[PDB]
Formats: sequence, structure tokens, C-alpha cells
Amino acid sequence: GAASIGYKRESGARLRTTADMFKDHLNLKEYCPGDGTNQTTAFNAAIARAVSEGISRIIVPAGHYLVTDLSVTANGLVFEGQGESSRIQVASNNSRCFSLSGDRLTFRGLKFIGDGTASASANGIGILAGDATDLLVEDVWFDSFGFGGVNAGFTTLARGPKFIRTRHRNTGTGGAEIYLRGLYEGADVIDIDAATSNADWAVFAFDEGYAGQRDLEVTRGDFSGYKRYSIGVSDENPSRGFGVKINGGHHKNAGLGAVKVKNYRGVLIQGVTTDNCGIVPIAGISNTGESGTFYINSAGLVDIGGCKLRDNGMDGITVIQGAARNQYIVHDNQIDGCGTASYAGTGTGFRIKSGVHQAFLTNNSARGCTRFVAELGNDPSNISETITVIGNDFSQNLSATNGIYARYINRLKMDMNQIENTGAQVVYGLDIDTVYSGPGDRFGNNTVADFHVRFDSCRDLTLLGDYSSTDYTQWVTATAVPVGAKRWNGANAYVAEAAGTTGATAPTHTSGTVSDGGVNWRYIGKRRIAAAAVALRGTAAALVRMGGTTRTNSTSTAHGIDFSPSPTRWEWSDIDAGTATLAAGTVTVNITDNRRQVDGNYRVLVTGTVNETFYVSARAASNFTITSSNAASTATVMWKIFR
Amino acid sequence: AASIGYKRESGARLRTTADMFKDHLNLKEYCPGDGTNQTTAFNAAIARAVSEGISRIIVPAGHYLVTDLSVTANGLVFEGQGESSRIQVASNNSRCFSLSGDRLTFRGLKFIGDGTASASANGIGILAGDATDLLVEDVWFDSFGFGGVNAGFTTLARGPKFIRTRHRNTGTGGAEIYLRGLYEGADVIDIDAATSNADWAVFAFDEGYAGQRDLEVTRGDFSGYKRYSIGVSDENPSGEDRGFGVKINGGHHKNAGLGAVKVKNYRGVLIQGVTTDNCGIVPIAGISNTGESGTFYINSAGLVDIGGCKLRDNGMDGITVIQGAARNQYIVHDNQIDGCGTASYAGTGTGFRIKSGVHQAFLTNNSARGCTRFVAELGNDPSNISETITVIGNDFSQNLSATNGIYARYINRLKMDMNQIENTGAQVVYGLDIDTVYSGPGDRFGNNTVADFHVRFDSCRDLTLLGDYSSTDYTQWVTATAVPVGAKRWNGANAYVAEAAGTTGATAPTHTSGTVSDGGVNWRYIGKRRIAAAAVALRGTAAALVRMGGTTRTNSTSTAHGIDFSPSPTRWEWSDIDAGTATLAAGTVTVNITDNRRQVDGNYRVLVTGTVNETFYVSARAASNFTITSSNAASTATVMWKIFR
Amino acid sequence: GAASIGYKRESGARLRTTADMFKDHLNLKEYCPGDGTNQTTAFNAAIARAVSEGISRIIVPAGHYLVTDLSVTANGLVFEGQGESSRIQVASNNSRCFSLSGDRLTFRGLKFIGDGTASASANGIGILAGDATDLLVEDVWFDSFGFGGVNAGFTTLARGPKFIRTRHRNTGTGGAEIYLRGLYEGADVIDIDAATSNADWAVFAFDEGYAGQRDLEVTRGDFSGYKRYSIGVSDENPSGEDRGFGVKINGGHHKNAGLGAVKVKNYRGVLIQGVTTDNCGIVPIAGISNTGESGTFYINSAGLVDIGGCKLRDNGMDGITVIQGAARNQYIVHDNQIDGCGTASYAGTGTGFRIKSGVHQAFLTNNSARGCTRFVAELGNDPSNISETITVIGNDFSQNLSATNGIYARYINRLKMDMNQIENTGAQVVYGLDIDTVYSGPGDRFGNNTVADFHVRFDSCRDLTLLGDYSSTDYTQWVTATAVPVGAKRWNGANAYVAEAAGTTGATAPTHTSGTVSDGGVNWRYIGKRRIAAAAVALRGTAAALVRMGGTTRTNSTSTAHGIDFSPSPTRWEWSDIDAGTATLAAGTVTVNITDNRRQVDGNYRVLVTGTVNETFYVSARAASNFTITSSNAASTATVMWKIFR
Repeated sequence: GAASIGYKRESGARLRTTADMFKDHLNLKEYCPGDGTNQTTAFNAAIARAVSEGISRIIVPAGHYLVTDLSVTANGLVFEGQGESSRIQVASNNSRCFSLSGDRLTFRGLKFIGDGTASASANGIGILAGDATDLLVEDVWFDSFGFGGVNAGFTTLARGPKFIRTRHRNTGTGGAEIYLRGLYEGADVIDIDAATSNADWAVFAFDEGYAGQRDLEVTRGDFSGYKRYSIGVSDENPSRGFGVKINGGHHKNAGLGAVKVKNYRGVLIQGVTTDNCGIVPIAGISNTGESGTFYINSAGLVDIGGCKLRDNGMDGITVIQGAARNQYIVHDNQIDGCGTASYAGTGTGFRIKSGVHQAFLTNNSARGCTRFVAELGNDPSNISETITVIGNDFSQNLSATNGIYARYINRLKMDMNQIENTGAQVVYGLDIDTVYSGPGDRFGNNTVADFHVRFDSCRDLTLLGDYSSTDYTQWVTATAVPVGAKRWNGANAYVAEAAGTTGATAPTHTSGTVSDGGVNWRYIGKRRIAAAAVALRGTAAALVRMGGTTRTNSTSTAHGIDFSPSPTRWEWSDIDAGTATLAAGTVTVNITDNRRQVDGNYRVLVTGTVNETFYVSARAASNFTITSSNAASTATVMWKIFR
Repeated sequence: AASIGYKRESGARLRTTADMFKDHLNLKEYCPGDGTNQTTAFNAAIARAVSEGISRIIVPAGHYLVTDLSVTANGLVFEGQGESSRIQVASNNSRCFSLSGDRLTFRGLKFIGDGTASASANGIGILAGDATDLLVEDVWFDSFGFGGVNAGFTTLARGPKFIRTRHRNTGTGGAEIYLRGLYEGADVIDIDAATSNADWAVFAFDEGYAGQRDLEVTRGDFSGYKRYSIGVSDENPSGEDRGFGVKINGGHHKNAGLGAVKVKNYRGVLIQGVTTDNCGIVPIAGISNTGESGTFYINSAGLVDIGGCKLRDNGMDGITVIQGAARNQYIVHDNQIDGCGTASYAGTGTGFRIKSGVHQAFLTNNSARGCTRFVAELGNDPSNISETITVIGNDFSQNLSATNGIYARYINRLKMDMNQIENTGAQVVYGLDIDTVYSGPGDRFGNNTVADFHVRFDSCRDLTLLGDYSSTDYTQWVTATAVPVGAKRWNGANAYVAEAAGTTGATAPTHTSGTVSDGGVNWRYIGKRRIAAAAVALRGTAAALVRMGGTTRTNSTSTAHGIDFSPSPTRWEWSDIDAGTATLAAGTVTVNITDNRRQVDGNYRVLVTGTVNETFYVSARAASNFTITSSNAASTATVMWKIFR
Repeated sequence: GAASIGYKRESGARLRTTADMFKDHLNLKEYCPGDGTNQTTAFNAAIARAVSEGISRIIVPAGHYLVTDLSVTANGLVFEGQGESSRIQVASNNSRCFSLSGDRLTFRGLKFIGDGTASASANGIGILAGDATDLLVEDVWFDSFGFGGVNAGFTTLARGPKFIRTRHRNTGTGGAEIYLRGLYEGADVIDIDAATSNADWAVFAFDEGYAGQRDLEVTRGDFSGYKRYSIGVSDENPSGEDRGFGVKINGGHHKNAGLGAVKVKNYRGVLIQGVTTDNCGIVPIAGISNTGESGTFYINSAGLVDIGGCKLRDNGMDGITVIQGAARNQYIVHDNQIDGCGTASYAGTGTGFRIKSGVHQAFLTNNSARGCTRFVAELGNDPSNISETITVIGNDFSQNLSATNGIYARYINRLKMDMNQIENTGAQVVYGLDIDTVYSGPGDRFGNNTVADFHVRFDSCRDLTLLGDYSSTDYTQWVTATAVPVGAKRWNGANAYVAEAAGTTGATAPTHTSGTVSDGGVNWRYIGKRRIAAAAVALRGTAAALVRMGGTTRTNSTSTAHGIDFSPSPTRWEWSDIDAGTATLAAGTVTVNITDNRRQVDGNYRVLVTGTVNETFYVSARAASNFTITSSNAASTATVMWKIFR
């Protein structure tokens, strides 16, 4: 037949037959009809024929190949489908299409189809791999599998699989689209298209008892609607390599969150964006402290940056340590909404409980939190050592109860932070040995007649920041205001959303935007509602050190000081200074309004300009008197106020 | 051929040679590929593949002239074998394909147009309307009057994927990749885009359709586009649903007319690790002189995070982030500008432009060189007030051509620390109409280029200035002295740095630019020595509070004090100015204030207590000295004093 | 034969022959038997047939094609292998399989095999390229080549190659898997699989005398075992880099590298992000490692350096090294982590951060380092080239017990520091020498020595401002039968400990200087020494012109009560807000005690005081720990307010 029909492209070519042109390759339909019947025996023969002839690629043309648990133990084989019409279906309940042990296998251009049934994480699966190294899975569609697409496990260190542009649909309850087990290096998930209504995970990894290197790098996926996290990554026995890297992708509609990590040595999450994740809490999980669209638990190294997490139904970013030690950096992230699911004990922007790790919170911002914008430490069992806070913006969280909630910390460093119009207490610290809030810090503008900054049973406190209330300019009719200007009326404050001219309807609303007649005013918070700027409770502080940059002004009192258990030593440098001129041998000097004191126990220094003895005869909360030995004194004296 | 039997071995199926062919669909089974108009035959191949249930259509080497090939089915794979698999448009102002089918893919092809176009859906290789999961990979688009692919969407689905697409010779006003409507997961990976006439490489707009519009660009190559390489626009961003916006991850841009990236109203912008060179080099009248300037131009985005971007030889501005009139962070961090204003356009040449309005902005660990206008201008919109801009650890030094290092205006609160600006601007930092200014102890703004103020503030209410605003007191250039490389010496009005270690020659350096050799050492000009008229100056309406401390440096300018308050502040606090102990003689001492802390007047406060039973008082106070006298006209006591405001 | 057998899919299709269906493509086996014989003449005839027929793709089925120096000069060709059994082996020693000069060529799905021999960088190679622009090479395996897989050179600016998922094995002595020469734009190495025992580099690039743009981007490779650096990149004329940035490295994992993972010499731009390494720099080389060149990242004299998000574990020699000799853009090192250093015990070596910036303004932000010998971070330290500005923000260098210095700074003009955390590292936590201006903000914490030495020491520095916490931690004592939470810190003897678990104490005090040992009920981990420092702040060398401290400065709880050890005293010493309070006289005088933490080194400090009544008050005496206030009235019972400062 074909073996007797010679073929020659031109005279200079070899003399071959039309059969030779076909035999250079291996068409699957030389063995399989592709008519939707059970074809496992034919498929197995074609795999074995390629191995026997020394051929790698097996062309899978358009067809329907119903097939059960195919074993391939050879190495170089390429299963090259021509498109989504190259359909490979499971033929039985609770089974799979392929069982892989050969190395350097590659699947391409195929559509795998299941039957929606599964009796194990090793069934209801397109492909089960066991120590199949360097597995390449590219441009393949997994549809209607009871558990997922590929389950790859390893019992000895080797190259992990590469999933490039895999499509996953209709997976069903309790499933993982990609299931990695054991120890591996160089595993990659690139441009995944994951979307379900019932499956738990898109990418799941578990050690399965085996210890050692597990290098996974997920870049640029699309994850939709997974009931547990989109990417689940677990090591139960931490005890070479780095860990997991997540370089981007978009997540939405996830039930618990986008990323969960357990006990991995190193964690690198960069540029990930989520929306409406963690929107279905699970009783028995979400109320046990595990909450957050990022949930990183007991990792040796954590670096999450450039991540934009919007409308989180539960907590935002949660980084927790239990009981190797490396950095916890949370930098350049944004949280837009938190607690949209209205789950109790939930709605926190940043949950950083670092413990032995020295944490770094840098240049983050958060909006729309219902619990704490950032809670730091807060474990009576496991003390967090060092947490330093640089240049964060936790403003405009009117539904939060605390801007920063910090407890059970050894040293808390803060500077350049901006938190306005959030929380009953803007910053609330408890049981912290050493707190430092630099001059660049700004914590103020309450939502409730309470303390801007409160510290309970904290030993060493250095507070140099601006903890005042904003002394807003008042709202007036028929005055020119630019968009961004801030006026106050009654008990509230507002921002202009459009440059214009003031109407006659003075703003009175407590939420949203309302036109005053022409100008649109948006509510931002309350005006000077705080009961005090800096408050102390619990056991007495050993030291409270303030300076010339500390601002406690414009609250309900002139001083903004509320120490109910008084600190054993309260230092305050450069409170006030000036020059006065005596008359009839006396002056009573008025302290500037922003630095009026809580009592008259502050220290005063004074030296005169003439040969007279000057002394401080009285000290009040808002003034002090300087008298001279000359009852007719008219001299000038220079004075200084401090503690 | 249907009668010629074929069998691999005895255990295989008995098939014909025609059966082996019919498993696939060769396009040349219908199209001759000889350069003639073959739309009818091409359509029959497409229609045959759909009826046979075949996805892949193999497109061998050939020349296929084609016009408006409609495909509505979903499985099809148009698989060319390389660049000789040529598909040409066969009509003016038309296209090769019109797709509505989902999961389509094109591979290994070369599309050729005819340089003509009349609308964005003409002069196009492929038009797509609601064609979901479009993959377009390793295909070359050449000579298309408008562009390569136009993909639009009216309902939310998977956006297109363009992998290693090549674009050449497009044409005036064209866009290589047109994106319309709402979509998720759009990807442009490793694009090879270059023109002499086209306007954009990637252009995306809503066309009235609100919703999620997620586009990601990674590691492209963009050269020559007369507008921006990547332009992206939304008109109803409140309806952006469950999306984020635009992400740009790498790639190199060059020779762009206006810039590399333009964004308008997108809810989220992520630009990371992008490098440009010679971008913004062809200004356009009516655009470039209206405030739209900068090789990155981000206008009214809800969230902006650009980092690790290195922008070289910008013809206009560098990075511009502007707000009009949801409210999220503006982070510009770890970026670099090497040069600006190389086109010599008026009102143009600013390194950083951050007008953030309600957005809380962060400027952290950036650096800029070669700026001509401002190195960074913050706020500066009388209409729209910028709330908070905090500036940590930036390097704006060695911009000898800039008029200001930092020009800030119309901000409510400006927080700065750890910044380093030397040898830039007539005024290093110029603030106007700012309510609260904080400059931490790590801030260093000094070494003018003109006899002017290091740090000037106009009509600013609350000023806290704890940084080093001094002039560097360079040591003088000397002959026959060994200098290490990196050493700084002054001669005349100019300061210099050593390019090599060695021993100075005999001819003192007197140049105001470049590097000239003394007899044995090459000296590079770096700026002017102690030329400043003052370190800290105030103008406009009086400041309510000026607060300095023991770290504030105002020394070594033209004056000993470095203060120039033409409207004096209503309150001036300066703690820890000077202190010491003096021992009296004949009942008096006149103490000299330390050189670096000499004052502008004698209105500072003096405290002093004695060592013995005498009354001690301060009888005189001047700008540079003050006297302490005692009751005992023969006093020899030691007194401890302190100077402050 | 085949040309007379008609084929027709259906009535509506063209009537062709079975030969026409084959003549649409070009099967290589139409000219080559693939039987292991020398087939270069046949392979050349196959390539030439594709060119004259206008076909691009040449299908390479499973087979063994022995081949030598195949020249292809045409442009569109695609060499389309079918898998790893598509084997193209070199036929001669010291030779190559291909020599490319054509543009837009692509190789896909092949396995190239060498014979282990090489006599030059252009031999022992799978593919030599010369001005072969727009080269793509994807999913192809290079094995057993004497020098490497691809050597691509360029003499005029054009688009460099793209190596996508290329596998490299068994390259041998002194080779480089990928060799880029000359000037180019848009070169890419994506997802490389690189592993050898004998090769020097995975990716290497140098100018070869051609100045211009040399843009290279590496993304997400796998590198193991290379005797030099995994990625080596070099230029000798950098000023004329034309319209190009430099080299970008965006991830990948390196391991078992001889010298390091990345080397750069004189590139205008360097961008490294997200790279993780393990056990790199483990085979030092005499004549290199002991000449200053050390570090798994070694960036020498680059014009711009931004490295961030990199995690370097178990470095044999040095961590990140950034050096500049003698355009002038930023040096940013941020958000990086060193986990181990100096594991190879090589001399003069073990430093986590080596930053020699010179004219570049350097930034050290939010980095951490552990397990360092030598110095955790050494800044400047070049008697040649002064480092002009280095500013160090929010770094954590704590718990490097085996290091001699946390920070060793030298030959810097201006050193700015704040928000750093360095506890339990070094004989001196921070040691600065020959620095003109030093600033250490109130958020800095440098304390808890490992030697009876100085927490912070400065030699021959001119302007020093120290506002941070340089105290010894005053640990609470370990006591029997007291509940402790995990993370608590107690002391015993000369050592301090931290708890590994909550519970109640035992009855055997911790006496170990390493690791973890149970006391009976709780396991205590050794973390450092207790109050061992001789002084908090020390000054040597030429006298400082100014030492400025403030109310936030901490020098307490060391060996002495003051923490001061100025051997050449500074010409001016300002210390604001040392202490203050109110005293009440008795029999005319009081002697006020300075608080324990702020006890002074002498009685040369200043005192201010004013009284509450009409009496003349003065300070008749001042001692290191106390001063006396007396009045004119020898029966004074008056209250007086005072303040201590310098």
C-alpha cells in the first residue's frame, strides 16, 4: 500500500515512500478511533509504540478519547494536542486519565475532561504524577474534574512541574486544580486561568510528610471564586531552598482569601491584587484567629510588597508566628475595604504578630477597616520583640475602633506616620516595654470623645509627635474655598469636593457628600472631640519623655493630658519660653495656649537683666508669676518652661 | 489516496493515506496561496474545520490575500509555520479577520496590510468583538494603516493575550493594539513594537462600557510612538467592579514622542521596573504646553504605585502623577531620573510632579539628575489642595541646571526627613502656602548655585525645621598637597571634587564647568562655595510658628547667622542654640556664641546661674555676643549659661 | 509515485496529489537519514531547499543527525524539533553544529549534543551566532558541549536573542552556557534550566570592544554549581551605552555557585529584584576571592544599582557587594535578607553588606542580616575613594553573635542613620572611622555587646550627632518558680536568654553560651551577654570637633554608670536635657542625685537653677553623680527647680 508509493520532493532528496513520511511521526489516530468509545488499550499501545520506535511526540488530533488511568514511565514523550477538540476524557468514576512517573514529560494543546466524580485526591483528576520530574503542562484545559487537573507528588528532590496557561473549570466540592506533594525544586505556575463555583484551591501544596526543598513560584494568574484560598501552601514539618514566590495575578470572590502559607521558610509576595476575597467565613476556621485574604502563619521569612487588597470581607493582611528567624517586611501595600462580611472579631487591615522576627511596616496605607487598621503583636503567650513603623497612612477609617492597636511588644518604633479621623483611640498601646513616636508622627482627630493616644502598663514612652486636634477653620457663607479645603460646623468637619462658592445651607450631615447650595461637602470626621491627647492607664509608666515637638493641644481641655496612674518620672523639654517685663515688681506669665499644662508642677528657669534677685513665686496650670527683690522692679527677665 | 492503505505495524489500525491527512486540515487543501484573492476558499476551510469538529488549521508557507474573514466558532487554532505563512489584506480600509468566537488563537503568522485606514476598525489585521480568550502569539503585523489587533468587549470575559507579537510600519495616528470595553486578564507579554508614524503601541478605552478592565504589560520593547507607548483611559471608574486596572512590569521604551505610559482615571496603577530612554522628545503644541508632560503621565488615578523605574534622557518631564476632582495611596519610590527637559520645551523639565490632592502621597528613596525646571514639584494647584505628602530619603543632588530642588505649594502637611539635596537650585527647597512643614534632623538642603536662600518659605503657617540647611565649609585647594579621590576643595567661588588621587599642581582650579587639571590632579566642578544669601528665609504672610532645635544648622553662608525673615514670624522657638561656662573678670564676661550658631539679633533668651553667692544677670545681648555681669564688681566666678529662643 | 495519487478531502476542496500535501512543509528526513551518520552535506541541502522554495519551518522528527558548522544565512527559518529524541550532535572535535548570521531565526524542541571538547569560546558550542538578530531559542536541550550551548555576538545594534526554557547540562571546564558579545537591545533569558559541575557561567556577556547599548533581562532561572558566577556581565566602555539601561535580573534561584550568583562590571544600570540564593560563593579562588572581589552579588563600578527583595542564604564568602572606583546615579539596597555568611571560612571574608558608594548617594533601607562573621555591614572603607553620602534607615542587624562589628563605617563624608536595630552583635556594635559627619537618630538602637568593649566607637570623626539608644539592656533576673511567656528574656551569670515556650521556671539556672537548654520547666535560648560593655559611646583618634547628644540619648547600664569613654576628649560636647527636677533645701543646701541612667562621666556639666523665694541660689559643687545647691540663707527650706545639660 503506502509503503510501495515512492515520494521525492526533488531529484536531490532521498527516495522515500509515503509510509516513511508518516512513520517519522506518531499519530494517535493510527491506534485510536477517537469516536468517544473506551480506547485505553489502543492509547496504551500508541504510547508503547512511541517508546519502542524511539519517538517523543505523539500527535493527538481532533477527537474524543475515553480513557482510564494511562501509565507512562518513559521520559521524552510529548503529548501534543491540536486544540480543544483534542478531547481526552476519563472513562470511569473515581479515576484519572494519566499516571505519570517518567521524567521530562510534556502535555500541550489538549482538553482534559472528567466526570465530576472523585473518591480521593488521587481520583477525579486529569493527571496523577509520581516522581515525574520536569513535567511541562502548557495550554491545556481541565474541565469537569471531581477534584482537579493535575496532582503531582515527589518522594525525592527533583525539578517540579511547570504549568503554563492552564485552564480550569467546573471542579466541584473540596477540590484543588493543581495539587503539589512532597519535595521539589523549580516549580512554576505561570498565567493560570482558575475559576470555579465549588473547588477549594487553585494551587495547593503539601509536604505529605516529606521534608526538604519545596520551591514554588506563581506568577500572573487569574483566580476566581475558590472557597478556601486561591493559593494554599503548607509545611507541617518545617524542622536548601527558599520557599514560595507569588509575583502578581488577580484574585476575586475567594471564600477565605487569596494566599495562605503555613511554616514555609521564605515567603515572597509581590504585586498581588485582590478584590472581594474572604467573603464567606467558615465556622470553625474564621473565628479561631485565622482570618485575612493573605494569611501567612509561622513563616521564617516574609516579604510582601506592592499588594493592593480591595474590599476584603474579613481581615486584610495577617502575618502570624507560633513557636527560622528572619525579617517580616510589610511595605508599599494598600487596603481599601475590610470586614465587608460583618464577621465578628474581624475587619482588621494589618495583623502583624511577629514574635522573634523584627517586623518592618513601611509606606503602607489602609482605608475602610471596621476593627483595627493595624494590630501589632497582641499575643499574651508569645511576646513580639521589635516592630518599627515608618511612614504609614492609616487615616480615614471612621468605622475602625483603633488606628493602631499594639500589645505585648518589647520595642515599638514609630515615625512619619499619619493617622487622622480613625478610631475611638487613634493609637492604643498596652503592655509595651519601650514605645517611641518620633516628631514626624501624627495621631489625632478622634471619632469619639476619647483619647487620641492611650498607653496601658507601658514602661518607657518617648512621644515627640503631633497628637493634637486639628483646629479647623469655620464654615462661612459667601467665602471663596478651593477643592480640598476643610471647614467645620457643629461637631463635624468636611472637605470640599468641588471648587466653588459657599451656599447658605450650613453642612450638618454625618456621612457622605451633601451640597451646601453649590459646594459639595464630604464628611471626614469630628472637630476637636477628643477628651485628651495623651492618656496613661494600668500600671504606672517608668518614664514618659516628651520634647519641643510634642503637640497635645486643642482637645476638650487646654493641656490634653490625662494620667490617671501617674508616671514615676515625666520629662518634657522645651515646653515654652519667652521674655517678660516686670511692673511693680511682678509679672504673671501666660503660657501659650497650645502648651498650657495640666498642673503647676512644671519647672521654671529665669534670669534677669539687672542686679536684682528674681524668683518664681507661683505656678498654675496656665500661668506662673515672676517677682523680684525690688518691689518697684520694671526689668525684663528671660524664662523657660520644662519638666 | 482513499484507496491506498497505510499501516504502521500489524498491531495498528488499517487506514488510508487520505485518513492520515483528514485528521488535520491543511489550508492549502482549499487555498492555493499564490497571491490571489482567496477569501472564498479561506472561508470554506474555516467552515469545513467547524463542520468536521477540527480546531487546528495549518497555514503553510504561502501568500493568502484575504478580506473580512468572519469566524464565530470557538475551537479554532490558526497555526502558521513561520513568517512565510503570509496573510495579506485584499482591500483598502478593511481587515483580514472579524472574530466573535471564543478561545480563538493565532500562531506563527505574518499579517500584512496596505497602509490604508479610515477608522479604528480598518487598516487592522484582526478585529475582535466579544471574542473571549483570544491568544495571539509569535505573529508579525506589518504595514497596517491603523494597527494589528482591535479587540472590543461589551460584557465581562477573558481579555486578549498577545505574546511576542511584532509590529512594524503601522502609519500615522495608529495604535498597534486597540482595546475597547470591559475585560479581565488582558496580557501583553514581550511585545516587539516599533514605528515611525503610529501614535500608540497599546491603547485602551472604555467606549462607554463601565466595568473591570484588567490589562497587564510585561517586558515589552517600544520605540518611536509619537504619543505614549502605553495609553490607557477610563471614563466611569466608579463602576470598575471587581477589578484593579493596569499593571506594567518591565520593558524598555525609547524615542517616544510624549512619553512611555499615560493613564487617566484608572482605579489602580502599578508600574514597576520600567526603563525608558529618550522619551518625551517631540512635544505637541496644544498638549505639551497645557500641563500634560512627563514620560509617565498618570492623571486622576485612584491608586498609584510606581517603583524601580529608571527614566533616562527625558525630553520633557519625568514622572507626573496628577489628581483632579477612589482615594488611595500615591507611592513614588526607588525610582531614578537621569535627565530632563532635553527638548528645551518651555514650562518643562521637572523630574517629579506629585499633585496628590486627597491621596496620601509617599516619596521614598528616589533620585534625580539633569533636571532643568524643578527636581520635584509637589502640589502647586491653587484649585486643588494636596493633603499630605511625606518625603523620606530622596537624593536630588547635583542638578546644577534646576531652579529649585523641591518646589512645594498648596499642601496642607509636608513631612520630610533623610533627604539629600546639594548643589541644585537657586533655592534648594522653596515652599509656599503650606499649612504645616516638618523637616527632620536627617534633611540636608544646602549649597546653592546662586546668591539666594537655601530654604525659602512663603506664607506658610507652621514650620518645623530641624535639618542641616548650612553651606558646606569646604577646605581650600592647596598646591603640593596629597588629595584622595573624592576630596572636595574650593577656590574662588567654585567647589571641586578630585577625579584621581594625587598631589595638586600649581594652577588653581577656576572653571565653572567640566573637569580641568591642575598640574597633577583632575578637578571636576560640582557647585559653588558658601554663595547663599541665607540658609532659612521667610516671606509672604507671617508664619505662626517657626520651630528649630539643637540639630538645626544655618551656618557658613554669606552671613554668620543665615537667617532672613522679612516678615518676622509671630513665634520663633529655637532650643539648644548654645551653652557653656564662663569665668568672670572684674565682675563681667562677654561671651562669644559659637561660630555656627551666631544669631540674627540679640533677642534670644539667656539663662545663667552662678558658682558662688552673687547675683548674676545678663546686661547686654547682641547678634554675635552677650555679656554676663555680677553684683560683686570684683567677681571672678564661673557661671553656667544657655542660649535659646 | 506520490505525485500521481490524487487526494481530496471533499468535493468542495482542491484536487491535489499526496506529494503536494507533503511539499507544503519540509521534513528534514527527506534529506537526512537520522541514523547517526555524518549528515552535514544532507542537512545543508535541506536548509538550502527550504530557502529556494520559500519555506520557513524545517520539521526535525526523532533521529540522530551528526552535523558540523551548518551555515544558515536566510531569515525566516524555523527549526522545529519534536522533542528530545530530535538529536543534533556535533560531528567533529572543537567544532559547532550551527553558525548563524540570519535574522529572525528560531530553534524549538531540539536536543543538541556536543563531544566534550573545545579549543575556544567559538568551539565546543551548539550554536554560534554573528549579527543574527531576533533569534529565538525555546524548549531546546544543550548537553555535553565543551564550552556551552549558544555564543551569540553582535557588531551593530539590533535585537538580541531570547532564550526561553533552555536546558543546559555537562558543559565542562571554563565554559559558559550562554555567551552574549557586543551591543544589542532586548535580550532575554527566561526560565533557564542551568546546572553543571565544571562550567564557569550560565549566562556571560561582555562588550568585546563594541561600545553601545547592551540591554539584558533575566527572569526566573534555575542555576546550580557554576564555578564562577551564575550570571556574569561585563563592559569596558560604559560612557557610550547609547539608548540603553543595563542588565535586569528579576528572580530565579541560585545554588552551589563557586564565587556568587551575579557579577557586574561597569554597567550603566543594574536592576536586581526577587533573586534567592543558597550556598553560593562556596568555592573561593586564589587570586580573586582574596583581592576584594567577594560576594554572591558582586556589583563593581556600576552607574546605578537597585537591588531589592533578594534573599541570600548560606553565603560562603560575602553577601551583597557594591563597589565603585574612579554615571553618578543612585545606589539603593532595600528589603533584602542575608541568612548566612562566611560559611567557607575564607579569610577577610564573611560580610553581609559591602557598600562602597563613592560618588553615588547610597541608601540602605529595611534590610536584615543574620549569621555573619566579619562585619554585618561595612560601609565605604576605601582609602582610595571617599564615600560621599550613605544613609541607613530601618535595618535589622541583630543576633550576629559571630560578627566583630554590626556596622564598620570608614572614609565616608556623611553617614545618616535612624530606626536601625542592632542588638547582640559585634565586639563593637557600630565602629566608625574617618567620617566627617555622622548622624544617628533617636530611633537607632545599638547595644548589647558580645565582648567587654564599646557599644558605639568612633575614631577621628569630626561632627557626631548621637540621639539613639546605645544602652545595655537591663535584663530582669532569672528566678525559680515564676511563670514566663515565650519571648521573655532573663539573665544568669554573664549571659542572657530568651524563652522557647511558656511555663514556670526550673531549679537549675541557665549556664550555656549557645543553643537551647532546659532549666527544668522552660527551655532558654542563649542570645548574648549581659551588661558586658565597657562603655556605651567611645571616641579615639583625633579629637572630634563636636559631639551632640540629646534627651533621647541612652548610655546607661554598662560597666560604668555613665557609659562615656572619651580618651581624646571632644573640643565641644553638647548634651541637651540630661536631667531636671525640683529640690527642697534643708539647712541651706541640698545635694541632688542625677538619675541612675544619666549619671555623668565628670562634674564638667552645666547646671541651671532658680528659686521659689527671695534668696540667691547657686551651685557650689558638681560631681559625676551629684551636685549641690546652696542658698544665701543658711537656714533655707526653699524649693528650687534645676536642669542639667552640657
